Amino acid sequence: MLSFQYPDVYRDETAIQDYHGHKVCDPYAWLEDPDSEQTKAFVEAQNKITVPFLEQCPIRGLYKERMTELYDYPKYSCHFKKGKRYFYFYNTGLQNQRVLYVQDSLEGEARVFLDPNILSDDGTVALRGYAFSEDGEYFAYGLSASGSDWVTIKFMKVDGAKELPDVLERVKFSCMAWTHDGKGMFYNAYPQQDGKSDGTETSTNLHQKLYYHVLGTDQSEDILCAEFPDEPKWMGGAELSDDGRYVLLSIREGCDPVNRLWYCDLQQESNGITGILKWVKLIDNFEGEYDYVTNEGTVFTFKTNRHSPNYRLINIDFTDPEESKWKVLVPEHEKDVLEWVACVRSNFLVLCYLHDVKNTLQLHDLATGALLKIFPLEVGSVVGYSGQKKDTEIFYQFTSFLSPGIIYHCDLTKEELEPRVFREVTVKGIDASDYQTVQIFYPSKDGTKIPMFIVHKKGIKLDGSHPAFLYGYGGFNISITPNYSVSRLIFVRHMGGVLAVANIRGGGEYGETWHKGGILANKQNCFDDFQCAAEYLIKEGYTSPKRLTINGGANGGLLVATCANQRPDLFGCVIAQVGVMDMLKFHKYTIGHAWTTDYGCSDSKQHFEWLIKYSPLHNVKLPEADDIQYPSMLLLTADHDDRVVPLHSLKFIATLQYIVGRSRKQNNPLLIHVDTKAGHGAGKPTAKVIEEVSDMFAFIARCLNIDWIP
Ligand code: PRO
Repeated sequence: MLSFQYPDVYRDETAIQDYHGHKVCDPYAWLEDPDSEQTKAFVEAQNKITVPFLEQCPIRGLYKERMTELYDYPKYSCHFKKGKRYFYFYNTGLQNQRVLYVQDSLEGEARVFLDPNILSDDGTVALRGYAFSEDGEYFAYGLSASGSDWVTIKFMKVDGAKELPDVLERVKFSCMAWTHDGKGMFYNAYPQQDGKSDGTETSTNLHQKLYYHVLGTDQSEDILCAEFPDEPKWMGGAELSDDGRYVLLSIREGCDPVNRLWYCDLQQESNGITGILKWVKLIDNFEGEYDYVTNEGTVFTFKTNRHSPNYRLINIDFTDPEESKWKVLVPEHEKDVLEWVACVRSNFLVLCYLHDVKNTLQLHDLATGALLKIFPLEVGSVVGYSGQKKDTEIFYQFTSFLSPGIIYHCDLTKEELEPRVFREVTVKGIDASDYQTVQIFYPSKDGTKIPMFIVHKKGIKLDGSHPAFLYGYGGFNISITPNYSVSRLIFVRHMGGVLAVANIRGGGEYGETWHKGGILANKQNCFDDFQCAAEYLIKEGYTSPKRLTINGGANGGLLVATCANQRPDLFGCVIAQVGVMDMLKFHKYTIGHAWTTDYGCSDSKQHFEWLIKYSPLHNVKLPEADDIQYPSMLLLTADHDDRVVPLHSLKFIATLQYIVGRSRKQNNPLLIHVDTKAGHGAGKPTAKVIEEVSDMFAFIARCLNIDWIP
C-alpha cells in the first residue's frame, strides 16, 4: 500500500465546547500545549515520516544545488544617509543575514557596521527594526532569536561602532523613535508574564505600553508615557515630527488601516519627559488612517483613507483642527491607490501609486500638491526608498518577476531632475528574455473582475500540460505585487512550470473597497476568487487539476487550506505555510486578537456563523465521489512561530490524517514539517530559506511526478 504509516495520535473525544448552541468537538485540543511530552512526541513522529519522503527523490538535491547557485548574487538595499554618513545593507550572496555597512561619503570606502552573522553559528539571530538618532551619531537596533517576534533592543555609538551598555527587554511590535535632543528613545514593551517569552509560548499579548528610555540608564528607570489599562488591545506607536517639536502617537486596535492620532508638543511639557505626556487627542476614534508625512509649523500633512478608499493627502492645522477645515492637498485618484508618500528636500513629496498592481513613482510640490516629475519605471514594484525631509537626494529600489533589483539615485538639487542607475545586478543563468509576464482579469463567481499575473516561458502551447504554481494571500489590505523570486523561476526553467499570482479580494490592490470585499461576512469571496483563478488557468490551458499546485502563507495558508476542503478536485498539490487553521480559537493566542478586524471573532454568534463555514480545522470531510480524494498536502511551520502559533498546523494535520488519511481512496500524502529555531519567516537565514524552497518543490516534484529539466 503506502510507503509510510501515519503516527498514532490520541483523540480526546470528551473535548466538546458549545458555541452559541453549536457543539464543537476538538479532539486534538491537547496539541495547544507546546511543552508537553505528548505534543513533543507528536512533532517528532510527524517529522520522522516527512523528511524521508521529501529527501527520497534526488530531484531535491538537484533543486537545492541549483538554488544555491542562482541565489548566489549580490543583494543590496538603498543607501540612506544619517548625519554625515551613508549606510546600506548588503549580502555578498549566500550570507545567512545581510550586513549593514557604513561609509563617510558616496565615493568613500565602506566598512562593516553591524554583521548579524557573527551572532550565531546558524544565522538565527537577526536584526528586527532599528532607529538612528536625529544627528546620526547614535543607533538603536532590535534583535530577534530563532524567528520570534520578541525583540531585545541594543545600542551603539556610530563613530567607531562602539557597543553601549543599554539593553531593553520585553519589546514586541514596537516603535523606535529618538527625541531630537538626543537624550533618549521611545519604544513599546509588554508587562512581565508568567512562563516563557521566547517565541514558543502561546500567551496572548495585551497591555502594550509606550516607554521612553534615557540613554545611559537602566530599563528599570524608563518613563511610562502612554498606557491604556481600560483598552488591553490598543497599541500606541510614537514618532517625532520632522522638526522634532511634536511626539505623534498612532493608536491601533486590530489590523484595519485606521488609527487614533494624538500629539504632544514637547515644548509644553512642564519639565521634560517625566511621565504620562500632555496628549492632545486630535483624532480620537478609529474611523480612518492618518499617516504622518511632514509638517510646516502647525500644519500637518497626513496620508489618509478618511472617506477616500484609494487614499489621499490632507493638511490638518493643529490650530484649526475641525474636519470641516482640513485642506485636501492631493485628492484621491478614481482608481489608483496611493501606497506611500515621503517628504524630501524640504518641499518635495514623493508619491508611490499602485496602478493595476504595478508601481508608479511621482514627485510633487509640498505647497500645492501639483505633479512636478514622473520617474520612469518598468512593470514591477518599488520595494525600497530613502530620502528624509532634510535630505537632498533620493534612492529607490525596483524589482519585478524576471529581474532582481535596480537601485536608482536622483540628486534633487539639480534643476533638471533625472534618476540614474546606481546599482544593478544580473543573475547569470536566468535569461529574462526567455520568459514573459502577462496580466489578465478574470471574472469571479459574482462577476467581479480579479487581476492575475502569469509568468511563463515564451511560446508555450496552452494545451494544459504544464505544472502550475498559483499563489494567493487575500486579506489585511496587503497588495501582492511583482517580486523577484529565483526559487519560483527554477520551477519555471527546471521544472517547466507556469507561475501565477491572483490578486484576490481582501487585499489592498484596489483600496479599502477591495479589502472590505474579502473580510468578515464576505471572507468567502477570497476563496471564491482563488478557486476561480485556478479554474481560469485550467480553462485557458495553462495547466490541469492534477498538475496544479496552490501555495499561500499565514492568512494565505488559511486560503489554500480552505480551498483544499472546498474544491479538492481542483488541485493536485497544496503547500500551506504557517497558516491560520483554527478559526474558532485563533484570537486566544499571542497577537491573534488583532486579526478579528478581518475575520470576526467566534465569541460573537454572528461571526461564529461565518467562521464555522470555512474554518479549515472544522471542514475536513471526505469527498463524496469515489473518484475524488484530497490533493497532496504539505503544511510548513516552526516551533518559534509566535505570530501564528504552530498548534494551528498541528491540529489541522492530525485532523487531515485521521479523517482523510485513513480512507482507502486517499493515496496522496498529507504531511507537516515543523522546523526548529525558526518562526513565522521574517529574519529567516539564507541557509534555512534554501532548505525550505527545496522541500517545497521536491514535494511538488514527487507528488506530481515531474522530471527535472537540466
Ligand atoms: O498573515 C499573517 O502573516 C498573519 C496571520 C493573519 C494576520 N497576520
